[PDB]
Amino acid sequence: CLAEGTRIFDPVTGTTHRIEDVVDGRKPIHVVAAAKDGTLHARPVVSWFDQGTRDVIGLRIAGGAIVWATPDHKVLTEYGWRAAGELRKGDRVAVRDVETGELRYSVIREVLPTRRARTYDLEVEELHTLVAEGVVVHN
Ligand SMILES: [Zn+2]
Repeated sequence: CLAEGTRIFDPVTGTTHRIEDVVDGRKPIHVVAAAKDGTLHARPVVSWFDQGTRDVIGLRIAGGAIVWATPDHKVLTEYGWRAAGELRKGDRVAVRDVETGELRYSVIREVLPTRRARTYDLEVEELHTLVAEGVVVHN
């Protein structure tokens, strides 16, 4: 699950949303989703989940973005899917280049300590993946 404050970019409108607002309003936005071959596509959100308060850890990515997610949340890495809690400084996660919109890899600059936080989940049509804080994560 992703924490309150997580930014979700809609590739159709160009608007960046905070996940808690997408869930609370059940907003029918589109997000960027990664397909099997690693290409990125625009897909609509089809389910919204308010997962309550849970433990979340943080991953600071090259570029400044910090994604907070439960340690079990799966992240797409150079080595495939891996739980966020297993990642360490130096590991590379798949990301969406903000300028080109293409898939690339970014180094995790830092792992932040666990804390309690409101968490959410979004279901993305067909691809079951989504870009959050620029990082390709599991949906
Ligand atoms: Zn799914």
